[PDB]
Amino acid sequence: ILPAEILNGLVDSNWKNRLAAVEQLLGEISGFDAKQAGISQILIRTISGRKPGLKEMNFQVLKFKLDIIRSVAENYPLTTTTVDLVINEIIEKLADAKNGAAAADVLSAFAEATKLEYVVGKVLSFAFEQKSPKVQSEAFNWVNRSIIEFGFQLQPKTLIEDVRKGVQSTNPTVRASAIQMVGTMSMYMGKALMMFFDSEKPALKSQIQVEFDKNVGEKPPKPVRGV
Repeated sequence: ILPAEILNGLVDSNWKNRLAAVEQLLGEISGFDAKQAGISQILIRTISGRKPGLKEMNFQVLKFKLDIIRSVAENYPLTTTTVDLVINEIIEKLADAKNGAAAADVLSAFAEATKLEYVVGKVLSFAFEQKSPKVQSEAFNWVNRSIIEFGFQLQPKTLIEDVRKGVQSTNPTVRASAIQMVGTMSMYMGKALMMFFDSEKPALKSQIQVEFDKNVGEKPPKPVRGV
């Protein structure tokens, strides 16, 4: 369904043709057959399944590759299977200075095209298996914002268990991002949420309580996504 002239451009040694081929693909990503079976998978496979795929060396080609994956999610029926295939690489890019925001918008499109629950689970699960603190905190930052955007469409029990791990990080940036997420959760879950943290070390508990105080009386924004 792609002509070899785009397919070839995509694997060109010259990043300038890859840029063209990618952007080319991106410009027309709009109007493939939304009823073709597995069209979403075919299109996302074309960017991820080749080489170097999402191991792009050129930051700008990568940027537009992320943009393709996002657009496919927005425009076509997406399976959790297609998400599984690429999401871990996307999550890793959360810590990329230049491409982090574009990786996050892929995650958001994945969540809207499937379910927030499914993607948050995959995101936090991988963030913890993985071992860079920046990916961890950036993952909490994304889940935080997604709760604001989608509403609390999550299971509180496991979510509290996840943010508990982050709140007990030796890394202060991860801690702060997890604690901030507690703040956001309190807008949906109420004062009772604080009881799940009532037995943390004084220092930590004090920090959580501060953020909890700033948020628990606040009325949450109407969801802007997933509606």
